[PDB]
Amino acid sequence: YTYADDSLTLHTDMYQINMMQTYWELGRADLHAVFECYFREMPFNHGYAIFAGLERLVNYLENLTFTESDIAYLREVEEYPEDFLTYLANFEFKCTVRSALEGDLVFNNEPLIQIEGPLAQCQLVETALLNMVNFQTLIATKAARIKSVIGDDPLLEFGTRRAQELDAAIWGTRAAYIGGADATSNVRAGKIFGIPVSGTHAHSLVQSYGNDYEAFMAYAKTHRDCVFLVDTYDTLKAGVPSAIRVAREMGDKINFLGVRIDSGDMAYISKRVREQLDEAGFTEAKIYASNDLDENTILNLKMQKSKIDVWGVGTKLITAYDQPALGAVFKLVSIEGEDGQMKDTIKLSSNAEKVTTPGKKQVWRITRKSDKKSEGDYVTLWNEDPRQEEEIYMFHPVHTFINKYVRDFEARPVLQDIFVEGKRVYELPTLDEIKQYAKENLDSLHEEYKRDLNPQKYPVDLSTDCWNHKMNLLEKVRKDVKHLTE
Amino acid sequence: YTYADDSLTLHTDMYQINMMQTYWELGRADLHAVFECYFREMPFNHGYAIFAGLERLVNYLENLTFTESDIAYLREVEEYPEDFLTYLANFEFKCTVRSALEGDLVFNNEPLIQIEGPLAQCQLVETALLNMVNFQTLIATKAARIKSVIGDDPLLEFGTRRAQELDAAIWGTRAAYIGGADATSNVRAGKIFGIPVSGTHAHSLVQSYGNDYEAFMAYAKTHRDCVFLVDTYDTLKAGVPSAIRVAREMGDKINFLGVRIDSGDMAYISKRVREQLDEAGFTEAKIYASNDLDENTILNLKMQKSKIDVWGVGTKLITAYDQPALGAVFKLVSIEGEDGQMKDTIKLSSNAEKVTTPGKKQVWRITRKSDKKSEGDYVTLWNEDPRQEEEIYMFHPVHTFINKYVRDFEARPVLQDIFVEGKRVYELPTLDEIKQYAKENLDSLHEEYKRDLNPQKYPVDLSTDCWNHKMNLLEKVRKDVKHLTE
Ligand SMILES: [Cl-]
Ligand SMILES: [Cl-]
Ligand SMILES: [Cl-]
Ligand SMILES: [Cl-]
Ligand SMILES: [Cl-]
Ligand SMILES: [Cl-]
Ligand SMILES: [Cl-]
Ligand SMILES: [Cl-]
Repeated sequence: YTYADDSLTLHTDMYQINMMQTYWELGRADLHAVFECYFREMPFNHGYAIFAGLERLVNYLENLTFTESDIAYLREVEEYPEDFLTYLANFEFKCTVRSALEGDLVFNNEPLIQIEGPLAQCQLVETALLNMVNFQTLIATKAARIKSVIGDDPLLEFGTRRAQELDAAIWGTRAAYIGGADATSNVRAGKIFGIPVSGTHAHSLVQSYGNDYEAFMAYAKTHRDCVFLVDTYDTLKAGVPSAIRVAREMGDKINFLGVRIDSGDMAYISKRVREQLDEAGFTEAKIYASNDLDENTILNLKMQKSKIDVWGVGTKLITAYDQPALGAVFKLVSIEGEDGQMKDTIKLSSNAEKVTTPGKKQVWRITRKSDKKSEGDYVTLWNEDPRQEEEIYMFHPVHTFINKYVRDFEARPVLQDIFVEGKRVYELPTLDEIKQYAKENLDSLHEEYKRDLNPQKYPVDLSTDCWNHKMNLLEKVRKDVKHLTE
Repeated sequence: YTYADDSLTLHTDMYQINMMQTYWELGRADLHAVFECYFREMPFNHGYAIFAGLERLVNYLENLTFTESDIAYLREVEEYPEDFLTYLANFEFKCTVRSALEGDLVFNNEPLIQIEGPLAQCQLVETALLNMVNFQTLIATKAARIKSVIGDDPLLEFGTRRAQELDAAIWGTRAAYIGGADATSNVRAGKIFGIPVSGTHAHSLVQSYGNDYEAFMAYAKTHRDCVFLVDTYDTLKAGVPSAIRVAREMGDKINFLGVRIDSGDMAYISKRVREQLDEAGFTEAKIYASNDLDENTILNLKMQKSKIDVWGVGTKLITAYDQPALGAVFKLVSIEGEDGQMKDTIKLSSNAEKVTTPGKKQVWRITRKSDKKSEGDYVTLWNEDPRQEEEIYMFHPVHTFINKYVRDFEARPVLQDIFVEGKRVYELPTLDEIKQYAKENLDSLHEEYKRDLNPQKYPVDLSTDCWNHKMNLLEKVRKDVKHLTE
């Protein structure tokens, strides 16, 4: 009944494999197709998102082969025909893949990943790519949003124990680091990704002794960097005075980094703890806070003048608790016709704004040459290049009466070649290079788009040709449905 | 900087390893300890939860060794001392593990997993166990909640593309099957767990032809079991009439299972589609619905008399969207003292109901002998056995004036031995045996606890001894904090 978990290649919806069989049997498996990945709404109503997922998807695509167990399952249980199974057994990835790079700013209603190649191959990878990219982009963006209210204070990601299974913890904490976290608690993530790892002790150490002083002394005898968790019994009356006593007794034999509070009304507690430390002469000791924190509670605490220096965030960051899915989709936007020419494809819905934008596209980030001012993104059909134009017309695709002519601009294409016909041409950067790239992209975005409260809407505009092309196909399908009925 | 991902053993918080070092260096690593896992609030305000995670945690514990890369990272990057590293290098799991079984009903404020053994070893496994069990139990419970409003209609889990990374998709869909899903879309989950797999085609097949009739015929030529997705262009005007045409032309050469609708106002659309099918003579063809469904929208659709037969649920099930974390914790409840006897441990907080219940405990499910009526769970210290008692006193631990004397009962211990001193004594059941066990446990629960709307609160009561013991330790700690201040 069950087979070895030795492969990601069947980490896919059954729809995909059934469609692949249909194409293969009818000799259409090698029709040239273009698919694009995008999301429709800004996550958390944030002003921007931070792209993550590329390293993951690169590893997946470079190892995309059907194993013996994969094929045996499809044969023995699902009863797929032998002939199709030999096609799968000889499968090797031959699609072109273009993508935003990790740490790039991305927005809704623009392509983030584009896959072009044989129809059957494009179909196979959709599910896995969405599974990876949806989550990783969501968490990087949540981390940016939290780091934005914190400013230069450290943000520590401590949510492994509450994450949605193992991959979510390790890849989520990596995304958080890209987004704006400064360290993780997760040692494996440190090992395999090179993220800085932090954390001293938990309540169990203190309970193992039955008192704060002896546990803190035990920790201080065996470690140089000391942060004491003070709320096992009583923060103000037991924990903090015990911490102070240990720090005085040990002197320069430890680094007394500070104390951690993990409960209570943090604004009032942090103020009194700050006073106890300062009165004892420990004016450089820091206060670390954890416990159900997110951007909302952190902003409030800081606006209440809490005396918190370091923020540990777990559950609400690692699960993106208030919106735990980004909603990215993959759609067919162009397909080879019987005449061997590309035909742009559309899918309708009740919503006339939720209709797919057809055609193979590029996304151009427009910046003013003078002062690098963010002008927005400009989405074109593949054949247009705004670098070759003196002037472009940017209009809101719904509210078309909102518009500007833009001159003296630079235009950067966001989708970059990663694989050309299955062959990798992009060298993977180090995680620190990704984090720096995110920082530089954010530093370059105008403040109005970057704030957590009521950010302005970053323009994502379709070119006149792309927009007219969309409306023309929409009208043609509408007319065809009419002819069919009557 | 970075090492091979060959091990789960460092999938842990750094706190754990730092505490382990402290214990080891001070010769307390082998102190006998007891930890218990529990959650504090019912997920989704549901009447019960369904336990999942045991197979996963068993696999993890049976392979818990420090690899060469694990140790090299701890040495070269974190700079742990060689002596401690040799302890880790020779580590083998020697803890006793007791647990609810997968498919067991579980509730808040009772131990679900108990680990007993050397203090340092218990500390290592906490983080990973919570990461696995939190998620898996949450999704099984969400699936039960959704299946409860569906009744005998099939529930199909289709959320892989929106899940929080890969493990979440495969282990989440397994949990959903245990909970109440009837099939998955995820082929790998089918391969490695034996879950039934389902799904026909997506919009891309239809767009590849540019019309419904030709795509449906293509699918019908190459497959026997046909469900046609009808909403690419126009459900009522194009899709459904095309489906009907294909079904008439193919006759008994296919199984026309029905049509899928993935958009629009499903209540009105399903009624008209039902009429079109029936008027054409296809009174047995089913209507499949997908698109942002959960228990709330499904109950509403069914109460509006929607003509939907099969339900596909993705995002909201696989991510537990309205509450994406269960909130399970691990706490030290007893520790060996200097005299070699066990000392029960407590941790306080601002909340006097959020104080940990000390001691090694068992959970007894109480049922009336006559009619199997659910009387609740009865949590005792380890030394009590209600099977040996004619009468037990069950009282609400806060509202103590709510109480009953229970006689003529059966009492079943929920925590079962899985590992004895690191050695497995529990044979793992098949997934179908787990699903059946959940079904039988649910069939045995009284309807008042099982309904989705305002379920009654299932009693979880502490025995008189366990409750008095808790209050006595609380008072002692309170008195000790007083003596310390003044
Ligand atoms: Cl640290
Ligand atoms: Cl810490
Ligand atoms: Cl005070
Ligand atoms: Cl999609
Ligand atoms: Cl099916
Ligand atoms: Cl289907
Ligand atoms: Cl009609
Ligand atoms: Cl915990």
